Amino acid sequence: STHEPLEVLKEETVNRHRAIVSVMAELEAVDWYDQRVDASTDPELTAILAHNRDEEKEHAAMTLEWLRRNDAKWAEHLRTYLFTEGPITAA
Amino acid sequence: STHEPLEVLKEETVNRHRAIVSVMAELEAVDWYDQRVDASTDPELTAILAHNRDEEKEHAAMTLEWLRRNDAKWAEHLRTYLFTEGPIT
Amino acid sequence: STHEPLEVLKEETVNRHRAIVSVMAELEAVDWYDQRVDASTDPELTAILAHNRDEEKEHAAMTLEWLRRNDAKWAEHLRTYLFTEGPITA
Amino acid sequence: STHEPLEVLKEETVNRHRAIVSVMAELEAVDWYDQRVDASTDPELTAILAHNRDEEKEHAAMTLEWLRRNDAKWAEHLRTYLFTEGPITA
Amino acid sequence: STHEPLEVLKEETVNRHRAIVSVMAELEAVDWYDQRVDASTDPELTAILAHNRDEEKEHAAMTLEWLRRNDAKWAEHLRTYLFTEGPITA
Amino acid sequence: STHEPLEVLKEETVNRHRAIVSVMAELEAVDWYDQRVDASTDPELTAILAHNRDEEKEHAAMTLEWLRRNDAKWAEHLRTYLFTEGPITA
Amino acid sequence: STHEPLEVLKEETVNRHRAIVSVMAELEAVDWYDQRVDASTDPELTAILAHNRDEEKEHAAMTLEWLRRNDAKWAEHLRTYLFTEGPITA
Amino acid sequence: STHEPLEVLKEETVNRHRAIVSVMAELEAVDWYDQRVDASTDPELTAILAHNRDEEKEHAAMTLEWLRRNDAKWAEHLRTYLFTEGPITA
Amino acid sequence: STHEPLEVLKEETVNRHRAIVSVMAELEAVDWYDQRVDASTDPELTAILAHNRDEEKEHAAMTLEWLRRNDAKWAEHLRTYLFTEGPIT
Amino acid sequence: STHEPLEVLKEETVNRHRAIVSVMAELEAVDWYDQRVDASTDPELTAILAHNRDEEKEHAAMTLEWLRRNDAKWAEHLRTYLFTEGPITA
Ligand SMILES: [Ca+2]
Ligand SMILES: [Ca+2]
Ligand SMILES: [Ca+2]
Ligand SMILES: [Ca+2]
Ligand SMILES: [Ca+2]
Ligand SMILES: [Ca+2]
Ligand SMILES: [Ca+2]
Ligand SMILES: [Ca+2]
Ligand SMILES: [Ca+2]
Ligand SMILES: [Ca+2]
Ligand SMILES: [Ca+2]
Ligand SMILES: [Ca+2]
Ligand SMILES: [Ca+2]
Ligand SMILES: [Ca+2]
Ligand SMILES: [Ca+2]
Ligand SMILES: [Ca+2]
Ligand SMILES: [Fe+3]
Ligand SMILES: [Fe+3]
Ligand SMILES: [Fe+3]
Ligand SMILES: [Fe+3]
Ligand SMILES: [Fe+3]
Ligand SMILES: [Fe+3]
Ligand SMILES: [Fe+3]
Ligand SMILES: [Fe+3]
Ligand SMILES: [Fe+3]
Ligand SMILES: [Fe+3]
Repeated sequence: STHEPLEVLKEETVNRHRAIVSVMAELEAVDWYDQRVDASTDPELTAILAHNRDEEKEHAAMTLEWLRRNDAKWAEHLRTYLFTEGPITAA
Repeated sequence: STHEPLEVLKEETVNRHRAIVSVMAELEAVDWYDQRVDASTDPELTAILAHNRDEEKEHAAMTLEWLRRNDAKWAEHLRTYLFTEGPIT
Repeated sequence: STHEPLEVLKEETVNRHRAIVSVMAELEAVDWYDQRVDASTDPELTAILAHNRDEEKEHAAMTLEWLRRNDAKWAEHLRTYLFTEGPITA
Repeated sequence: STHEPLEVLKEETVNRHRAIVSVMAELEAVDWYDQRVDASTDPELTAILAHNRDEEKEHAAMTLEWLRRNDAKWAEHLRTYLFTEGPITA
Repeated sequence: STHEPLEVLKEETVNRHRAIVSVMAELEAVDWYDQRVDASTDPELTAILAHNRDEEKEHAAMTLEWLRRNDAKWAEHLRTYLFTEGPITA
Repeated sequence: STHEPLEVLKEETVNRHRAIVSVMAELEAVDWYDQRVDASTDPELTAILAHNRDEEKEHAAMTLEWLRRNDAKWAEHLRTYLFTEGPITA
Repeated sequence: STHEPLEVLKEETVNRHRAIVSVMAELEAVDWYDQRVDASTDPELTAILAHNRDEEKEHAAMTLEWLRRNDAKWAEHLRTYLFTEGPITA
Repeated sequence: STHEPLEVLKEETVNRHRAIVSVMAELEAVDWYDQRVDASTDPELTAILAHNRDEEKEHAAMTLEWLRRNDAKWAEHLRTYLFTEGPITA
Repeated sequence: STHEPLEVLKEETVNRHRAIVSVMAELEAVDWYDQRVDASTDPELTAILAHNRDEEKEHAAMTLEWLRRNDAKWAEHLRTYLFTEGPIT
Repeated sequence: STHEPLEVLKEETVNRHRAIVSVMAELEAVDWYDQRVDASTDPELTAILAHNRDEEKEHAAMTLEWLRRNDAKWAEHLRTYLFTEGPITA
């Protein structure tokens, strides 16, 4: 899964790698589920797809908080922009 | 890009799609840069890789805040866990 | 998403496609998380990886139940083997 | 194959990996076959595609039962939702 | 699924396409199942993988027979080499 | 080219793997060439694509016969269905 | 299979595309077969893999000649370097 | 991530590899963002995408300058063509 | 080849897309050839790979100059860092 | 990069592999560039893509000449069809 040899990577880099690729997978699942919710023609399936989708967001949030706690610049940048008002590009 | 045909997708769903794949690319870039920072044996290159890495986190944070503002459940779950103390689970 | 053009596909076929690819993604997520649980050396991350893992199984079970209800042979074959005692190849 | 090196993976995790990726391929085969059944314009081929399709479901059911027997939460979540009536999300 | 636009492809070509990619998926399934049979450390799983493996070969054989019946050169070349003795490259 | 480590695979399993992926590549070439034969608007190129196409079938037939000679169930299933009449699903 | 829409591509460009992707597939087949010839531990299979490999080169040579005849710069550059004496980089 | 085994690659080659794939990822991000800027129908999102897009260009420029300083032919060819006027092919 | 439908993209954006993926392909070729130059055990082939490698850089520079002339921020950021002395950061 | 372990491949085989995948990359660049030449609406860019394209053909011809000199069947088959007048399939 790593693009550099594991011998040269420090473990904390590998642990953040494990968390990052997890967040990526969760984000992808949210998008895919959301698209299928719009396109589904069976309401019973749409309810399940929507249920799972929203839990993928929870999975991502938990993993992102870990990243914030284990990376100073994740914490800096997330504090600047998350839960803000006014233009995001100027915060 | 989209799995489903866009004719059946709502405009907001496609905009959230554009934001989600953006955050995914940022996360992927952060990971790659951090790995190359560890393996690079040229400090001047490492300085550039590290600089870019930390700005991808800014790009991800900006886009993620937009998702929070345009999706109620992103807002719900991010509020539960972000900037918290104690066991994440 | 689909291999054949949507013009020739039954809607029910496309809905089962949506359910199947979901189960595929859920199973893949279970596998990935479980491997990272074994390899992770940060206990707080392992707890998150393990927690998500087991909820992916819940997502798979729910989506799979829908397939069972909307495809007769999924229902027949799942009933033959699920929650059984003897050897499975029997 | 695996996303983590096999030295750090537990014996059981790799066996469940082999079972999981098998079910994924079976599910993928069901979907592909079913789409080609809708689009095929040769009835004898359609019969073959449909015949194989339904046996892929049997292959998946067999492997999934093994997962249930070798993973506690697969057993819990599958028992909760499989062979039920009423709203699945409930 | 196809790759030239279907408007210029003949219906028979697309049906053979549906048959060919099916045989490809069966062959791929045979190979992987066989490898997991060798590597599996759980006897109950090994039986399931091997059972499915040999049925994938059956699925492939059926589709190949269809190809033989619907393509003159498949019929010619398969008759030359299948069920023979002596060096195959002869 | 294998999920599983080569140390745990039997020699015949790895050799059959080499044959199987070859047949897959040959089958893929047949389908693509045939599609390009239908779509090509240059007859001399079409002649080349068709010539190559039909030789890929020979390559596939030769390799498949080897699988028949080195795998009992490939041999069992192929005689059941190859060079038959009536419904293929029987 | 083309990266730009077929409406804006000239007929000659799509035919050269069909030839080029064919030569690529043939080249890939030559490389894979040659590697399996080195690794194969079954001489009868090795004979087949070697036979097919060398005919892929013929398929490639035929398709390249067509490219040379239908592209001025393929003809110019191939004439410069093919069947020459001395350092190729000159 | 490298195509050749790392033991035979020079340290400088691997460092240039790290810089090159980074520039590739930056360029890819610029292209993706620019397309989403045109298609986005949400002004607040478009502002973020465009902001990030233009900073990806800065990341590429810095890494590209490093390549120029650590590769003689990058320096030569970048010297000839960047910040010029008139036909680039001259 | 594009992610968004071409109907909604500005053609100038599509032309820049054509330029970007070309440079990406050129960069990928430079890296691969350079790795094969280090690993090749045939000197005459190594000469060809090395020759091709250095011309891929020429191809990249030409296409990169076109991007600079047709994108304001390419021109701005390339003016800042190209042909400079001192720490790139 | 290789399909088989480097431990089992002959040095001559691996070098031919390096040339083959190089020719493949050049051909792919020719095809993509030629398509972008047809679709481009900016003449200054069209000039660059066309220029690069034609040099990729040169890069490919040079590498193919190396293959001709270091592989007997490439030389045999290329001599048969290259620089010929008359039906290629004859
Ligand atoms: Ca939960
Ligand atoms: Ca990417
Ligand atoms: Ca280090
Ligand atoms: Ca995936
Ligand atoms: Ca739940
Ligand atoms: Ca697959
Ligand atoms: Ca059966
Ligand atoms: Ca049967
Ligand atoms: Ca022959
Ligand atoms: Ca050889
Ligand atoms: Ca021949
Ligand atoms: Ca002509
Ligand atoms: Ca900055
Ligand atoms: Ca030259
Ligand atoms: Ca030149
Ligand atoms: Ca002559
Ligand atoms: Fe999840
Ligand atoms: Fe970024
Ligand atoms: Fe999930
Ligand atoms: Fe199966
Ligand atoms: Fe099957
Ligand atoms: Fe072949
Ligand atoms: Fe061929
Ligand atoms: Fe960046
Ligand atoms: Fe080039
Ligand atoms: Fe080139």
